[PDB]
Amino acid sequence: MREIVHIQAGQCGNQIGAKFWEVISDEHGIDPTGSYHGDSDLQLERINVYYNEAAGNKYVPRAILVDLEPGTMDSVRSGPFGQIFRPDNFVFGQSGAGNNWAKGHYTEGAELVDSVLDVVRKESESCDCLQGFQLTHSLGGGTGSGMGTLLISKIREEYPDRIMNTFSVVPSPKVSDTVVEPYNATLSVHQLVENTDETYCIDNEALYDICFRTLKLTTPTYGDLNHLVSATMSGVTTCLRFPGQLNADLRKLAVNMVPFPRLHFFMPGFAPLTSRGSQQYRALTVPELTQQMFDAKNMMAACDPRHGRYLTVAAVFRGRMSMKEVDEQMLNVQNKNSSYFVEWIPNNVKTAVCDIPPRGLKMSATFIGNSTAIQELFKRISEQFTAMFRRKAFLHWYTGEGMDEMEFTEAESNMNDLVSEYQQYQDAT
Amino acid sequence: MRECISIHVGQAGVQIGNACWELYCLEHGIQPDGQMPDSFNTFFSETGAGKHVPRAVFVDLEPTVIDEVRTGTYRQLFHPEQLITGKEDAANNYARGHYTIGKEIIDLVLDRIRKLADQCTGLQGFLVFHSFGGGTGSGFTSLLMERLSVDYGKKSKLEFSIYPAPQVSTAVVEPYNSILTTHTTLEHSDCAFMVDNEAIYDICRRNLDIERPTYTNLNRLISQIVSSITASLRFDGALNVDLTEFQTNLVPYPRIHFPLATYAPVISAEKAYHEQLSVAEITNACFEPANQMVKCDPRHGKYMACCLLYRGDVVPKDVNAAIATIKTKRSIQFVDWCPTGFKVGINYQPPTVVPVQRAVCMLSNTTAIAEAWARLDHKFDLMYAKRAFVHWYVGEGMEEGEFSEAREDMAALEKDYEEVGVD
Amino acid sequence: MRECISIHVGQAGVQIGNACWELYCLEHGIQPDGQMPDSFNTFFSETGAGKHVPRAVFVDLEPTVIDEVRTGTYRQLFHPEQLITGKEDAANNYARGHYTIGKEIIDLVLDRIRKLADQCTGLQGFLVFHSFGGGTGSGFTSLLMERLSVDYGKKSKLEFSIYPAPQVSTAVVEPYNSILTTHTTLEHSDCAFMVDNEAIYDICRRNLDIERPTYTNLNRLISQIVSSITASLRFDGALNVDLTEFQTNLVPYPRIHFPLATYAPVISAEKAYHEQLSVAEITNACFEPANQMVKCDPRHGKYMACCLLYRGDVVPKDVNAAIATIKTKRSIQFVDWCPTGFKVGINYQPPTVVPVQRAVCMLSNTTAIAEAWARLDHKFDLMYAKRAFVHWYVGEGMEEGEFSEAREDMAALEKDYEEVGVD
Ligand SMILES: Nc1nc2c(ncn2[C@@H]2O[C@H](COP(=O)(O)CP(=O)(O)OP(=O)(O)O)[C@@H](O)[C@H]2O)c(=O)[nH]1
Ligand SMILES: Nc1nc2c(ncn2[C@@H]2O[C@H](COP(=O)(O)OP(=O)(O)OP(=O)(O)O)[C@@H](O)[C@H]2O)c(=O)[nH]1
Ligand SMILES: Nc1nc2c(ncn2[C@@H]2O[C@H](COP(=O)(O)OP(=O)(O)OP(=O)(O)O)[C@@H](O)[C@H]2O)c(=O)[nH]1
Ligand SMILES: [Mg+2]
Ligand SMILES: [Mg+2]
Ligand SMILES: [Mg+2]
Repeated sequence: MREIVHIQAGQCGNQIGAKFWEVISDEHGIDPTGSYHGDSDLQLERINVYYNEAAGNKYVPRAILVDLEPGTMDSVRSGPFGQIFRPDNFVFGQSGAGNNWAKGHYTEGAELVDSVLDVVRKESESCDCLQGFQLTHSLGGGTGSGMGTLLISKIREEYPDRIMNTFSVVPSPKVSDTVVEPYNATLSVHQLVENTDETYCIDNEALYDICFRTLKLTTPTYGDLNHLVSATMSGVTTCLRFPGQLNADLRKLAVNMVPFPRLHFFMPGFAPLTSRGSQQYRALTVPELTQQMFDAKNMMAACDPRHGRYLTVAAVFRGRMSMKEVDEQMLNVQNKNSSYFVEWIPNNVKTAVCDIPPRGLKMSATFIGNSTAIQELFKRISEQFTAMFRRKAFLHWYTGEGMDEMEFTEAESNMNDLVSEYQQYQDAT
Repeated sequence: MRECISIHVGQAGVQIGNACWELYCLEHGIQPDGQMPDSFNTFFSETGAGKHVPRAVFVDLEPTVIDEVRTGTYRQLFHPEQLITGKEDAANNYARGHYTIGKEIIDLVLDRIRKLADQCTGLQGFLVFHSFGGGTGSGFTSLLMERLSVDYGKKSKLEFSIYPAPQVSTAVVEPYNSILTTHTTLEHSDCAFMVDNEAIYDICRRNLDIERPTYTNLNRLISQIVSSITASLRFDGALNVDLTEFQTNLVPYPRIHFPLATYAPVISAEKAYHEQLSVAEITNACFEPANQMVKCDPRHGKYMACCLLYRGDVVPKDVNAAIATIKTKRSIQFVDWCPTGFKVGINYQPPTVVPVQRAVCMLSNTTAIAEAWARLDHKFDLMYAKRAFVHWYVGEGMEEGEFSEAREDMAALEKDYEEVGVD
Repeated sequence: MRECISIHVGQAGVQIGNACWELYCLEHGIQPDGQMPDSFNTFFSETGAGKHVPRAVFVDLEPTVIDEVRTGTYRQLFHPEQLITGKEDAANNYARGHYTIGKEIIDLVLDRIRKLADQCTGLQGFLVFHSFGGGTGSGFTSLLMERLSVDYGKKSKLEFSIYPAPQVSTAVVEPYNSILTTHTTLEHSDCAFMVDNEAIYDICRRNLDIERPTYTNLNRLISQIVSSITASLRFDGALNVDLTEFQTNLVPYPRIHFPLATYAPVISAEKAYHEQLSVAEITNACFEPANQMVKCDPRHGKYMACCLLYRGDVVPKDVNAAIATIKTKRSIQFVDWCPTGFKVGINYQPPTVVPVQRAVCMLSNTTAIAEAWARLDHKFDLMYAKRAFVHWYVGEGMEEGEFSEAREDMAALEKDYEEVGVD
C-alpha cells in the first residue's frame, strides 16, 4: 500500500530519472526488460510502491515522462531502460518550450496538461492507497520551469492531504549556462513557495565540487554528475521500501522537519564517498559517516553552514548497525557546533535507521538538512533578477505572451518574502 | 481461572511484545506453534485441539512491523483476527493518532477485547505496551483508554510504557506528545510505568559488557520485568502478591501512580562467577542509582512506597535481615510519615534465560521521578514559545488552548509530589 | 569470621601482589582458577559455587601492568570489578597523583571497599602495598588514606611499603616524594613498614648465591614476610599474636610506628645442608646487620621494641634460652627504660616454598632507622636549594610553602627518635 506516482519534466530532470529508475531497478532486482530476477524476498513484499505489477510476470515503472520535443523521449527509449517503461506513458509535445517560462506555463502549457492529468488520474485510481507525488525537473530551462509548476497548482486543487516534493535544481551561482536563469528562477519561485510541501534544492556548482573534491575525478559525465542525486532520492524513501529498526516514510520526514509551511526548502547529504582505489585506507564506520555529513563541502547545495543557522536535522541510515555507536555520535556533534544551531529546539537531530544497505558497501547514510544558509544565495538571485530588470530587458517575450510588471514584481516581492522569513528566524535565537 | 490480557500500541510496543511472548513461550514450554510436548490462564487460552494462543492484540496504523510478525519466526502463534493493521500512519503526529486515522479502526480493536473477555472470568489487569515517542503509540493510546473505563471501570489497567529520553532524543515533536497525553493517562490508568532508554545503555555498556547495544537487547531487559510482576499469578510462591494488591499498596493517593521498575542482579556471562548473589547482596544493588532503568537519582527525593518481587531461591528471614539494613541507613531515606514502606513477594521459580539462581524486581513509587517531568517541561516551553509546529495539530483538528489546558495540568501534577515531599 | 583486605597502589605494588597471591594460593591449595580440590576468611571469600576470590583491589593510572594480570597466568582469579585501571599516569609526578588524575577515579576504588566490607565482619587490618618511588604509588596513597579514617577511624591500616634507596636510585624526583607524603602517612597509618631495595641485593648475591637478581626474585623475599605476619590469623599456633596486638605492642608513642622487617634464615639450596638451623642459631642471624632488608646499621642506635614471629617447628623453652642470650650481650643493646622488649609468636605451620624446617620474621622498632631519614633529607635540601622542578608541582597545582610546611615536619619527626634515645 501507500503507492507513489512519479512525474518528470524538463530535460535535465528526465536524464536524472533515466538514471534514478536504474537505481530503483537494482534496488528491487528489476531487469532491463520488466521481469523479476531478485533473490531477497524483502523486495517483493513492498514492490508495489514504485511499480505496477502488470499481467503475466510483468513490472512497469509507475512514472509519467513529460517533454515538449521528441528528442529526449527518443534518447530514453533507444538507450538503457527505455523498453522497461510503458509506451502509453511517453506523453510528450512537439514544440519545445523555447527556454521560456511563459511558453511552458501559459501558451504551450495548456495543451499537454490535459493528457497528463488523465494519466495522473489513471494511476491514482489504480493505486490502492496513495502516498504522494514526486517531480524531477529543472529551474533553468523552459520545460522544467513552466510545465512542472503548472501541474502542481492543479494537484493542490485536487488533493489536500497528499504530500509533494520537487527535486528541483537551483539555478547556478557563478557559471551561467542559461542566459535567462533569473527569469526561469523567479517565476518558478512563486509556484514553489505556495503549494509545495517540501522542496529539494541542489546547486549545480557543488555537484561539480563533490564529484571533484572527494572523488578526485578527471572527466565527470552526467552519468556520474546526476548519479549522486539518484542515490540521494533513493535514500529518502529507503525506510519505506524495507523494514528497519526505526522505520520512516515521506510523511514522517515532513512533519518532523518543516516548522512552518513557508520554510520547507531543504538540502541533501550523502555518505560514504571514496576514490576507485582510495577506498580501503579509511575506517568506513559510523563516526566516519558521522563527520562526513556535517562539513560544508558535503552539501550538494553550495552553502556554508558557518554563514547561517540550522533549524532541523534529519538523518536516514542504511544497512545493519548498532545504536549507541550512532546515538552518541548523533548527540555530541550538536555540542561541538553548538552556536551554529538555534536555541528554541531541543535535540533537533532526527534519526532514521533502515536495515537494508545499498547494493554495494556495508553501511550508508543520507543526510537531510535545513538551514538559513540558502537565503543568501537568493540575494544573489534577486540581484541577478534586478540586474536584468533595472533596465527592463527581456520583457517583450513575456509581453508577447502577456504579463504585467506586477507579476514580475510581486514574485520578486514574494522572493523577498522568503528573504524576510529565513532571516527572521535566523535573527531570532 | 484468572486472566490478564495484553494490548500492544504503536511500533515500539510491538518489538517489546516480540521479545515478551518469546519469553512466555520459553516459560511454559510453548513452541512458536502454540504447542507444548497447569494454571497459565493469565496469558494463554486453550483451543479445542492441543494448541494455545496468546491473549495479545497488535494494533498499528502502518502495515510494516506487523508483517514482521505475519512473516517472522513467530508467525503461527497468533490468531489472524488479532493481527490488526492500518494503512496510513500517524507518522509522529499525535493529532493524527487521536483524530484523523485512529478514529476509523477503533471499532475493530475494541471488538476484539470482548471476544477475548468471553473466556476470561478472573479479569485482573490490562497490559498496554505503548511508547510516548511515536504518534501511533501515543495517539491511539488516548483513544483506546477512554472506552475501557466506560467498558469496565472497576477492572485494572496497567501501562508498561517507555519514557522519552532527556538527552538521546530521536524525533522532534516528542515534547508535544507528553503534555497532550497527560489528561488521558492520569484519568484512566490505574498505575502507569515509566522506563527511559537512556539508563539502559550504561547497564548494557558496563554491567553487560557490550558497549554498543541493539534494540533487540533493549527489549530483553524490560521483558524480564514484566514476567516477574506476573510471577505470583503464573506460579506459586510462599508469598504470592496478586495484581489487585499492587495498585492498593503502591498508591497512597489515587493520582500518584508512577513507580519505576528495577531489575537486579544484572550481570554478564563472564561475571557470573566472582560473586555469590545473596539476598542481602543484591538488594543494595537495587537502590544503586546506576542500576535502575530511569534517569532519576533516588537520592534527590524521598521514597513514598517500595516493592520487592523476589524469585529463584529465597528465604524470608534472610530477606528480613536485608530489609532491616536499608531502613537503618541514612543516604537511603523514606517519606517519614510512611514508616511501613515495603511490599515483599517471593516465588519459588528461577528466572529463566533467553538466548542464574535468583532475581529481584524493585518497584519504588518515589519522589525522585518528579524531576524528570520538569526536565521535559523545559523542553516543551521553548518549542511552544515560538508557536512552532502548531499548524500540524491545528492542521489535523486540534485546539490551540488544548495545549494550554494541558499546560497547567502538568503544574497540578508537579505540585503533588512537592506537597507530599514535605511533612 | 576475621578478615583483612588488601589494596595495591602503583606499579611497584602490583608486582608485589603478583607474587603475594601466588604464594597465598599455594598456601591453602588454591589453584589460579580460585579452586581447591577451613578458617581462611582473612584473605579469601567463598562464592555460591566452590570458588574463592582474593580480597584485593588493584589501582593504576596507567593501563600497562594491570593488563599483565588481565592476560597473565593469574587471570581467572580476580573479579573484573576489582581490576581498576586509569588512562594517563601520574608519571613520577606526585602532584598528578594527588591533584590531577587521581581525583577522578577515587570514587570507584573507595566504593569497592564497602562492597568488600559487606561480607567482612572481623575487619582487623588493611594492606596497602605502595612504593615511594613512582608518582602513582605515592600520589594515590595520600588521597586513599584520608577517606578511610573518615570511613572507619578505629580500624587498623597497615602499609607494607618500599623505601627509596640512598645509593641505587632510579628516578630523579624521588626525594620530592617522601617529604610530601609524610603528613599523610604519619597522620593516618597505624604502623608503616620500610623496606629498602639495596639490602636485598647482597642477600641475593651472598646468601642466595645469585649475584644478579631479578625483580621477580625481589618480591619473593617480601612475600614471605607478609605471610608470616598473618601466620596467627590463618592458622593455629600455641602463641597466636593477632594484628590488633602488634600496633599495641610495638608502639610506645603513637607517632613512632616505623619498624623494619627481617626474614631469617635466608639460605640457598646447596647451603640447605652444612647447618642445623636451631632456634638459638637463627635468631642471632636475625640481629646480623647484613641479613636485614633495610640499609641501617642496628649498632648505630638502640632498640625500642622487638618482635619475633616463629613458624615451622618451635619449642618455647628452647626459644626462652635463645632470648636469654640476646639480653646478655653488649654490642646488642636496648633502650634501657624498656626492659621488656620482646614479642614472641609461634605457629605450627612450616614455611611454604615457592618455585626448610622453620622460619623467623623479626620486627624491630628501633632507633637505627632514624639515620635513613637524615640520608634522604640531605638529598631533598640541595634539589630544593636550586628551586629545581618547582614548575611541575606548581605546574600541577601545588603550593610552594607546602614543601616548606612539610620541610619542618620532618624535623619534628626526626627529633622524636633523638629524644627517645637519651634517658
Ligand atoms: N545537473 C545537470 N544540469 C543540467 C543538465 N542538463 C541541463 N542542465 C541544466 O538545466 C537547465 C536547463 O534545463 P533543461 O535541461 O530541463 C531544458 P528544458 O527541457 O526544461 O526546457 P527548454 O529550455 O525548452 O529545452 C540549465 O540550468 C542547465 O545547466 C544535466 O544533465 N545535469
Ligand atoms: N522500548 C522500545 N522503544 C523503542 C524501540 N525502538 C524505538 N523505540 C522508541 O519508539 C519511538 C518511536 O515510536 P514508534 O512506536 O516506533 O512509532 P509509532 O508509535 O508507530 O508512530 P509513527 O510511526 O510515528 O506513526 C522512538 O523515538 C524510541 O523512543 C525498541 O526497540 N524498544
Ligand atoms: N618492591 C618493588 N619495587 C619495585 C619493583 N620494580 C620497581 N620498583 C620500584 O618502583 C619504583 C617506581 O614506582 P612505580 O610503582 O613503578 O611507578 P608508579 O607509582 O606506577 O608511577 P609512574 O611514575 O606513573 O610509573 C622504582 O623506582 C623502584 O624503586 C619491584 O619489582 N618490586
Ligand atoms: Mg530542454
Ligand atoms: Mg512507528
Ligand atoms: Mg608505574
